[PDB]
Amino acid sequence: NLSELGEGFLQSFCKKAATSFFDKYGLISHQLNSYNYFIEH
Amino acid sequence: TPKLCGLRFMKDVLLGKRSDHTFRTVVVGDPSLKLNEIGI
Amino acid sequence: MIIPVRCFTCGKVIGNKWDQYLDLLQLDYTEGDALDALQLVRYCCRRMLMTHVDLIEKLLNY
Amino acid sequence: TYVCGDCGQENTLKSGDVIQCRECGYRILYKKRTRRVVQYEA
Amino acid sequence: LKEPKIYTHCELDLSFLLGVSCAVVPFANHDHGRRVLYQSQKHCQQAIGFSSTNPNIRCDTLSQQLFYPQKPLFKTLASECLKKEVLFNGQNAIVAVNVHLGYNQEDSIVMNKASLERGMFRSEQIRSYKAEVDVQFGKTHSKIGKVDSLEDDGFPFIGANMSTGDIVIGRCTESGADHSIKLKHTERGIVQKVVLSSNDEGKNFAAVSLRQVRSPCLGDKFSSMHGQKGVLGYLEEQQNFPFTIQGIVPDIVINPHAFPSRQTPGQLLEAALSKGIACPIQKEGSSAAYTKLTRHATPFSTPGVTEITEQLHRAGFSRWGNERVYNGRSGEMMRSMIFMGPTFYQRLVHMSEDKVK
Amino acid sequence: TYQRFPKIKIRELKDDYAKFELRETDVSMANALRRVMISEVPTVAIDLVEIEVNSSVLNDEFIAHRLGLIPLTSERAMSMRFSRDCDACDGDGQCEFCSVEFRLSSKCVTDQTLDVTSRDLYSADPTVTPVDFHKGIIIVKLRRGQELKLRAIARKGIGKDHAKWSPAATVTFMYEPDIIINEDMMDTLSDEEKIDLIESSPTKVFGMDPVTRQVVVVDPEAYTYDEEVIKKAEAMGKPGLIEISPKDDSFIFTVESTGAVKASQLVLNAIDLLKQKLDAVRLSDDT
Amino acid sequence: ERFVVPEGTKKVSYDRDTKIINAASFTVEREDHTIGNIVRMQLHRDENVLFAGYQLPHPLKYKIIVRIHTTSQSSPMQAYNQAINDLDKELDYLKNQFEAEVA
Amino acid sequence: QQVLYTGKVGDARYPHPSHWGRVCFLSTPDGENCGLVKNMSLLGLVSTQSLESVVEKLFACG
Amino acid sequence: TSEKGKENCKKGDCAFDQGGYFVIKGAEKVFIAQEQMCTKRLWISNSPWTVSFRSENKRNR
Amino acid sequence: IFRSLMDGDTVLMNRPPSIHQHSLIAMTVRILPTTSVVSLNPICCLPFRGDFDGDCLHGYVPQSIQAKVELDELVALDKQLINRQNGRNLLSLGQDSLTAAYLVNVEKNCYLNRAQMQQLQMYCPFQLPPPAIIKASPSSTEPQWTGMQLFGMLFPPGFDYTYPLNNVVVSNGELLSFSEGSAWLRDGEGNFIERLLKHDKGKVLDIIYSAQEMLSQWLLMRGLSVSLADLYLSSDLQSRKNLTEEISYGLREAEQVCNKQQLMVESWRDFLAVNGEDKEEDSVSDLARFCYERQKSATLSELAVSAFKDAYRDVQALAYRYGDQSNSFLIMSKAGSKGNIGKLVQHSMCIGLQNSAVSLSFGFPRELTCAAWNDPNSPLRGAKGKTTTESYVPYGVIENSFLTGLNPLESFVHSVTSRDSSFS
Amino acid sequence: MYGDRGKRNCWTALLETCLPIMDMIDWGRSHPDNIRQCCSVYGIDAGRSIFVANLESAVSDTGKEILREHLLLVADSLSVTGEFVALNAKGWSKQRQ
RNA sequence: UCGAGAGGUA
Ligand SMILES: [Mg+2]
Ligand SMILES: [Zn+2]
Ligand SMILES: [Zn+2]
Ligand SMILES: [Zn+2]
Repeated sequence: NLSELGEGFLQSFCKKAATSFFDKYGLISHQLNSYNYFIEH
Repeated sequence: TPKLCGLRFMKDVLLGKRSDHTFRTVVVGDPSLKLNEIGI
Repeated sequence: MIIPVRCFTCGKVIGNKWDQYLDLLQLDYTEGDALDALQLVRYCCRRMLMTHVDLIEKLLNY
Repeated sequence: TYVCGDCGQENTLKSGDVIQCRECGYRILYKKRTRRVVQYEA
Repeated sequence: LKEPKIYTHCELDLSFLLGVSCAVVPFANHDHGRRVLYQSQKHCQQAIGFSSTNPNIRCDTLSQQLFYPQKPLFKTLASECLKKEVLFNGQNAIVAVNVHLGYNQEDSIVMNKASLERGMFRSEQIRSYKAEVDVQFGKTHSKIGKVDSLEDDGFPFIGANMSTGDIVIGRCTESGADHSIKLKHTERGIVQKVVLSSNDEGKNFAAVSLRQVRSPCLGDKFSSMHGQKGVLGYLEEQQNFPFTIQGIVPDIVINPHAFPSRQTPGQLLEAALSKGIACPIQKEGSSAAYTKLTRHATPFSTPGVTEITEQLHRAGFSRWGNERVYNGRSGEMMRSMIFMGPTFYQRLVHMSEDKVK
Repeated sequence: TYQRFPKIKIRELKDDYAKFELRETDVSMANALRRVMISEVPTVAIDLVEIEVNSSVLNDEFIAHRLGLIPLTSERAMSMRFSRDCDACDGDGQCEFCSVEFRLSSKCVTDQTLDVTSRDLYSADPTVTPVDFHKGIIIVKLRRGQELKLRAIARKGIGKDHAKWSPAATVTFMYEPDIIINEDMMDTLSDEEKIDLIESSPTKVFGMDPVTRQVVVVDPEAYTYDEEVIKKAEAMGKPGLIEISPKDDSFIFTVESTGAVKASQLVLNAIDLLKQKLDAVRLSDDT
Repeated sequence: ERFVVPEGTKKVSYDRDTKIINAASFTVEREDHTIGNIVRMQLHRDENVLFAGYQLPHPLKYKIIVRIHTTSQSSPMQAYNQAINDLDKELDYLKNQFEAEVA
Repeated sequence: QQVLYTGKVGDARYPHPSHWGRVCFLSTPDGENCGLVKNMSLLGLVSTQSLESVVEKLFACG
Repeated sequence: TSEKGKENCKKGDCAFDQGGYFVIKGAEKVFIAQEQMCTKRLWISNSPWTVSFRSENKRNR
Repeated sequence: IFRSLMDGDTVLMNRPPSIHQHSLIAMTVRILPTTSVVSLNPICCLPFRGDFDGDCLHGYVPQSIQAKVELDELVALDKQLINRQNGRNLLSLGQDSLTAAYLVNVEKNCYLNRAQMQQLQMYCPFQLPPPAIIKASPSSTEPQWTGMQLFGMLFPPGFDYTYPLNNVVVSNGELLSFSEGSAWLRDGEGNFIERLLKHDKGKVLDIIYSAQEMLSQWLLMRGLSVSLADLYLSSDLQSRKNLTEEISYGLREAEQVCNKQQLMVESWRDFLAVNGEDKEEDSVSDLARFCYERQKSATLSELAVSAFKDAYRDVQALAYRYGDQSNSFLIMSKAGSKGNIGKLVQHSMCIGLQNSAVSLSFGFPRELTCAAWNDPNSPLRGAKGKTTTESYVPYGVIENSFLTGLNPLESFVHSVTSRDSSFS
Repeated sequence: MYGDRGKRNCWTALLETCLPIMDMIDWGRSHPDNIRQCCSVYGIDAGRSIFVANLESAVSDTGKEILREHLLLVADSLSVTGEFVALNAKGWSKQRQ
């Protein structure tokens, strides 16, 4: 249901998603992606 | 561009000068000292 | 940076309590209970034991 | 006595041109600390 | 959850809107915009904290590191997700908002002499000197002076106390000329390491690093996490501080007049939250109550003042963050309670001796 | 016009913890005793450190600073003379009166990390052995190799300078308040209001007696002088319900030592030093 | 450095007050609030003493100035010595009481 | 943000609603470049050119 | 530094910088993002009233 | 022929930039054990227009004897007692001194015993006045001294002062009466420091120094602090709720007053006349259109700002009703040492009006809420479509305060308003 | 008024327009708000007085208190030659000439 | 050392 997930579960999921985002891209990823794109193509 | 030319040349050669026997330091507060006394 | 000794604010010796604190944290003990087990009644010593970051491990590894 | 970089070897070279490590190839050397007594005020 | 089917999207966290240097500030929305800007722009950059875990590989000029870096008692969602302790650079000390014989006027700072001497806010400064040679490195000019520390290779031995007027890098020609580099008037320290390297072109490079431990002096400038900036007006002995009922003396004393002008609420909230976190929750209860303490200080998710007051009351202290203190000089009990709390402070790179001319 | 007659009652006494009550004295005497025992009692601590091998990652000055803070037994502190006062020697190595030599040598020849604690610190005089509590205070952690050899000298010093010769650890004293209850305005209060008044106290200073259905004073020494119950009573409409005032001639002292000297010995040394200070301050008559 | 009394300087100096009779100022060198506060509090117990107080005008200059005003019955120096003796006797009594309590 | 002159710039020094969530509006350098230099937000990503062509997929949608 | 393990990286970088700079002459150089007008949207200006079509690669404005 | 600097030498001290002639002050050298810093009396900060937060004062040592002689005869601090700009006194009490004087002259309910009074008399140059309080209770001995008599030891016996506005009367150097206001303490036309300077002009500096020391000692005995109770500005939770509701109603009334004031234009002369108009309901039904009209028009914006300030004075006046006497913020505001009433209102009750002088492309949608930020027709989303708009004069009201916290939209509005201060 | 062309003085043009209502306007106190042409219209003294009034108003707006003699000296110094010169170097050179 | 460009202090 809409409210079956619970309020605390959503907060925990937001924290976990933020952690996953910081683990995947990192603090600096725009410069790395721009430099990699320039070298490859 | 030497930056010392025209009006700036005048300011830095005749108007504004540097002198000897001068000291520059950070200042703090000391209520014990009198109003006309400076701590050195 | 190893655990600071002498508890800058208070003056109590806390140098030899870091290993015990880590051992207590290894078990099912919260930070407050672990600090209470070490007999730290003043919150300055608790802050010193809680706010320390173990940096010597990275110095030895790197 | 000078310590090399990634390789552990004492160059012990004092010549002006000798700047490259022997049998290593890298040209980075660290000065070694000898056994000297130094006093500090705690 | 209040009203569904009307919101297409949702935000993971409102604190992520701010920058990395701004989201870590506790109670950011409770402070004036100017002070938040100052803290997030200048004071964050000027803080002295973790330098590096591999200082040997770096010959960078003016490297500074704190002896005992400490993470703040409060937690931030951004800092928790980043899982890095390098965001906060400084140490948290007991700060009391009170007047001290007029020595903290004009947003000045009074610190405890005893606390600093135990190892608080003590940092080391490492400065590197570089010389390039394509004349060669060597010790020359026998019996000229200021060359006692120089060895046969032209570099001082590690562990020598270098003062002004002494040669740090010795370069001499085959004809006896000395193109050596000396130390200037304000240059001093103890040599840490000597690094010799050369490029593919064949030019030789020499680096000598001098280190010196810096202790907080009078003219040293310190800043807080909420834009409060000042210099160390006076150093007071521990016995003269207004000790509390349990003998906890404040490490830092600040003038109350700064708060109405600077308009920086939240620093008091930060102090109260940190005090509530640090104080032992005994309550004579067997149940584990330490797992129900408000610790996060996320800017847009800050806890209410009522929750902070309740948490502080459950710790056995006054709910308003102030405690009764006794004058250290006479022993009498002060009429008004003094607000005390373990706020997080930062030591800026600006020093008194660096400004002396 | 003449001297006072203080009375001392000891509640708890241990090697490092002492709690006693001081009565029939002014606040100035207690404050001076606290200041003397926290900043004037001398102890022995390392001040000069000489090292030869410093292959450890930690800097030499950091190691010296954390060595100087190690607590040492100071049973001979009163008898020992100051380094500046000691004229038999200029100060080098072991001295019979002022300087005590300490030797430390650590070499790691195993894969496991070696911890240089305070237990492996040897001195010529057994009486100046560092206080043992446990694993001891960790000085430096060493990887494979990385030898650390040093020579240290400990001298008598006052706790006023460098704050490392202070044996006391937050010595405190309170006024020992007395609690006064009207006992007539409490009857007008309802049962619900009594519970709220009890909950207003930050610490357990008042208790509710179920048999008599009235509040009682339990543990009056933990009031901490927080005007929470008085403010609550004023808010409820009872201004003079509870009157609490400090007692000027009664005090309760809490002395915690760092292990250098015993707490009772610390108090005795503080009293002796205050007496010596008074004798020095005493001025001879002039005609 | 600060602990050592300056060479050639006596710890206590006596200076009479010309404006006020039976008034004197005692300058105690290398002293702190510990001695000054207890001396001031002990002087108030004396009936002959009218004005008793101390000040530390300059924290850097480790000096204590004690001003004593007495009636036409005892000299300020006499009251000062009497207060010092009474404080010494009180310290002796406290030491004896603590020694008895420990045993 | 590059501007020909620093004293006279216009409304580029002030925060904009388009800055919401992209660049921090509370932290900007103080001085000549006030608002010209903007710090990126924590949840800030910069798009990159896509090798694939979406023209063919667009016709499939309708 | 990228690819493979980081055990050799421990005997090297301090693992505190993710790496976005350039080593030109021993000094770290970091690019600063430059904000430029979008060239794939019609731009309408005032005084005078005009609408301009930007050039993608060659000057075909 | 050169000797080192020592006590008694005069050095010309300056704080760059020199905005006025009083920045140059000749001060006698006083050697101190401290190093790498110079110590200055906090009272002397006003002539230098600087604070102890990293300011560097560079001095000039005169070598010629003639320059030294002319230095202490014209540029000395005692020579510059009278401000040459307005004719008033150059030196004031200072923050701590002013606050301590206000506290010691306002309370009148705290009495000092013989020991504390004699301890404080050491710094005061004049003799101790009679206790004037022999018995306060049937069983209370040890006659006490009132607080106002402590401040009376700062005036010469021949000095006479009268300040009708604050009901201050000083006869024979004794402060007879005082009611409130603290205007005589602060710098002004009839400040007591100016009268003292006009009286003797020889020992005014010593009087100020002794007053500062004595007030610092008295304040240390008392203790001044800022706690969460001061920011709460309420005795309990019920008082806080009442204050919040009162602030909300006051803000609503101020908004309605601004809407009424906006009608004072030539376009509504038919409606403002005393006649029969059926469009009365349409004037009050369009509540969101008034904000859009105000943001587009500059004259309407100025009128609305003036009306909002006039109506918000009453809202600011509620702090005295909901504020305790012991509140540190109220004490510092009344004494004039630091802050004012509006800063306290922003601290506790509400920030209030937030407007920017420069023209911008966006506008605040009158509510500063999450729902407002998502409205496509809000002024923040470019234009409201009521034909488009090109520039706006932002106008927003923040109901929340710093203590309660700010939602991101309110923080954005505050940052937009305050960004102009950081400009060069 | 409109400064479309400086061919004719604005004050003189206004005087010609107000001919039917000359009695209504109190011409004994009416004066141009500008300082530069007020000297040409009513004399140097009237312009100096208006300049002093404007300077006092500006000082009051600034919030500071300044003695009257300073403003009077400034006004008398900026109109020594009978014409209010500019603060630029051109005005100083013209005043010296 | 003589310059230029940056980054900061009040
Ligand atoms: Mg400043
Ligand atoms: Zn502690
Ligand atoms: Zn090699
Ligand atoms: Zn000896």
